[PDB]
Amino acid sequence: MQEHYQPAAIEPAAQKKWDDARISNVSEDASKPKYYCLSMFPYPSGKLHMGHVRNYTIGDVLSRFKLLNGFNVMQPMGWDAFGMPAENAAMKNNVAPAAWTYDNIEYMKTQLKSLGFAVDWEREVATCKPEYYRWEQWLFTKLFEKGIVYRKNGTVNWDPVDQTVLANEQVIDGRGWRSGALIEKREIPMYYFKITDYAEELLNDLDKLEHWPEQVKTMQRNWIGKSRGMTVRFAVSDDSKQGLEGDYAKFLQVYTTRPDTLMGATYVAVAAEHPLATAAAADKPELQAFIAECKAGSVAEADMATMEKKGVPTGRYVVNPLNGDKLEVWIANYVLWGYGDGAVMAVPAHDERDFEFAAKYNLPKKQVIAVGDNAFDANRWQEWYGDKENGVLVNSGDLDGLDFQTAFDAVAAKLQSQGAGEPKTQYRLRDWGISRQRYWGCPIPIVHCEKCGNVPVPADQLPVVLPENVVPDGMGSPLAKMPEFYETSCPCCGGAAKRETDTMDTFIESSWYFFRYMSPKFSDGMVSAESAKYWGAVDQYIGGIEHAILHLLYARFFTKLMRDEGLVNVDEPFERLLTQGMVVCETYYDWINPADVELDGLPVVISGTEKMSKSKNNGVDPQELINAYGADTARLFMMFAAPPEQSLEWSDSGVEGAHRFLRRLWRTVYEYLKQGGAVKAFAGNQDGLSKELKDLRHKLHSTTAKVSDDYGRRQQFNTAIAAVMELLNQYDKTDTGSEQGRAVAQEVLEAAVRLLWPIVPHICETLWSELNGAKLWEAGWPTVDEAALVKSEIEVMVQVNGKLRGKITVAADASKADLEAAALANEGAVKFMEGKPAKKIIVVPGRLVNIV
Ligand SMILES: CC(C)C[C@H](N)C(=O)NS(=O)(=O)OC[C@H]1O[C@@H](n2cnc3c(N)ncnc32)[C@H](O)[C@@H]1O
Ligand SMILES: [Mg+2]
Ligand SMILES: [Zn+2]
Repeated sequence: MQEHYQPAAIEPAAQKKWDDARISNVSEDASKPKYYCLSMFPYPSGKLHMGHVRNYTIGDVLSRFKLLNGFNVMQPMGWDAFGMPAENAAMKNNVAPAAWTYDNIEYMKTQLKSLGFAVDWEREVATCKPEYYRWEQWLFTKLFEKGIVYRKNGTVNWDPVDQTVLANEQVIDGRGWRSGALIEKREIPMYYFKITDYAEELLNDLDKLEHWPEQVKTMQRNWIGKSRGMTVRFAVSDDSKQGLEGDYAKFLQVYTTRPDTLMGATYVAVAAEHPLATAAAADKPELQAFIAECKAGSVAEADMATMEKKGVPTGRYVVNPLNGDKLEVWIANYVLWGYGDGAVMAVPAHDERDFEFAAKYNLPKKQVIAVGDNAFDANRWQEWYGDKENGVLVNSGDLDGLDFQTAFDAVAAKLQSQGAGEPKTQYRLRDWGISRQRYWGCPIPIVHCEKCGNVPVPADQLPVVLPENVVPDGMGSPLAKMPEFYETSCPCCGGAAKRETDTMDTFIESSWYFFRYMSPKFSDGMVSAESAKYWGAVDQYIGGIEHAILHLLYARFFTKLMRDEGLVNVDEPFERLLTQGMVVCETYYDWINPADVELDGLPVVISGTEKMSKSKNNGVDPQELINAYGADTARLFMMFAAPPEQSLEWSDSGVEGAHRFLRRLWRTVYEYLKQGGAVKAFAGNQDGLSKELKDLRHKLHSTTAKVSDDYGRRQQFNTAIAAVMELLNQYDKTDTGSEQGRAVAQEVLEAAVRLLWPIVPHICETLWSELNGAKLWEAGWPTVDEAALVKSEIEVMVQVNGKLRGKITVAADASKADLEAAALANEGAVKFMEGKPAKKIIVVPGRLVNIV
């Protein structure tokens, strides 16, 4: 054994040993319990950095722990390869997105190999390959014929100068980002998933997820946004019917989640496009100007809560079906058209938005809810004005005195009796828009035929292959300029037709890739039946909180869709979820990378500390750290600097500390083997061992219990490492030179290197092979010796009134109440008490009990 730790030598040799043994290339082995551990797969956008590395190190730690405990572990890796990264590089470096992507994949794959993650590379997928995306095309066509995928007109941002569709994130202040031209709202046919048909299932199945962070479940619930409410119709007053045609001539319909306050309604508000607004804006140019200002604002919810809420009265009136009140209709800019009825009632006394609107225009406030004895000034708003759980109805006639749910059901009964309303469930969830007017994405498997319509491509003809020899330039979708792509024949009638040239939202690839890893070469379906049955669901998913809503909701949706298609038999894709904290790093600037600065030879300006990312160019390349210190130093530093969920500050001094600890561990094993070579590790009955060696074994086995619980239950790796460090401090303070000393030392060292192998497997593999000839992964996770934890019993003096009357043998863990009990039953005490009770019993732990 070499004296000094050389990671540049031992880390390649350890990786070759694992690769050659194929320990991470797994099959559907029924004779082994499965464990599927998944980290969110990266975009192949150029280089991984230490942030990605923390995520994948967490996943590898968990995989290697399960591997040591006998599991058949699948830890797969792949490339989320479609999307806007490569298209933007295509406009920059004037290169094809495919070539840019495959080159980043090659570079990034070697980044991962050199960190030594226990990954089944035979299961690698790249989502931009036909062998992959043909199956999301297949599922698309199967859902399209069921109506689960459908075609309908939707709104898009059309940039008239750049001649392309823009994402909302690229429309700044009404105009295009890279052009400043005023953006047009256009209606174009697009494709949607009818995810609203699964809202209740997607909401209710969250309850099954007993091992998810409650915050992630809460965010999904809020996104789905189910509400139980009440449709309510207000009769159009007789003087207010001009210009109105149809049912709009008879009533104004709204949805409320507070029908228990319908008696508190003092006006009603309609959207600018509501037929009452347009009818009242007939002879009214100011209503016309308000309606126009509305249509030119941003309906995005981000602007909505941060916008000043305005309105104009319409001179039209409707009637409250409960108390007969005539209420004016207002046009208001916060009421959205297309979101249900496009009209709301307003109860200013019990809804904050309505209170501010009514305080602006001096509209009435009518109290219908009292929360206890609380004071109500119609002038100030109070948090309890909206209290739904502790209020009771006032000024409501028949309904005086009921709580929220009772009044809700009573209003339901009264309104249905009058045909004026009915219960109704709504969701804020909208359908999922698939269409993207972009080149670098999965083609939509639809052919447009003038006689047949929108025809799905037959399964035999899938995939619809995306041509890779394309260099986009942002001048609109290149697929729409390639007749050799879009010109085709109709699959139904054989006539001339045209392919759809839009491509799919790239969230579609990440919505089922975790099933594809189960059989990434299956040619007859998305996932084979045999492998889906074996691997079941993902046991452990690790990714950042930025994907806690859309990505996770989409994946759960696809799982149900695939289950409904008969392809898998789980309801939920991910059993456990770990949301790792962000690695953050100081930035510098024209943004300069930390590895190229020092504190041209000229200085830079040192700016703030933020999430590591290419946006501010503050990603530390792991290859730089590995060349300097080794993969194990990088892994150890990540796992030790912070609990995995807390943010982690990049730190030069943290890297050095990790490296010193690995030199320490190397030194410990070398100095041990220097003093006499490997022996059989201590095992069995420890009677006869010296106190110091018993104490070292107690430390050892309690360290084994605490590490197993930190990896397995707590998933807190920093404290597991800190625990192994304490064992070595105890070790260092123990004279292990005797024959029994060497055997305990061997036991300690054999346990430490296995306990740390999930964190730093290169050094631990190497040290283990110097200690013990067996394969580390067949020796398995260290076991806890319960006897090693039993401390020694102590003898206690039993005094009756201060005079010694006996002795008791008591356990080292014994409480004051056990001592009191054992003392009271001692034959010598019981005799010298003469049936008299105790006035007091003084317990001195470890020394004496004195009965008064
Ligand atoms: C399933 C699919 C939608 C995933 C999608 N392809 C994707 O997001 N790819 S990715 O390359 O941006 O990120 C991959 C993982 O790496 C984490 N990560 C990134 N930066 C940091 C950081 N500074 N600190 C810590 N972790 C970080 C990040 O959260 C994610 O889990
Ligand atoms: Mg359960
Ligand atoms: Zn046809």
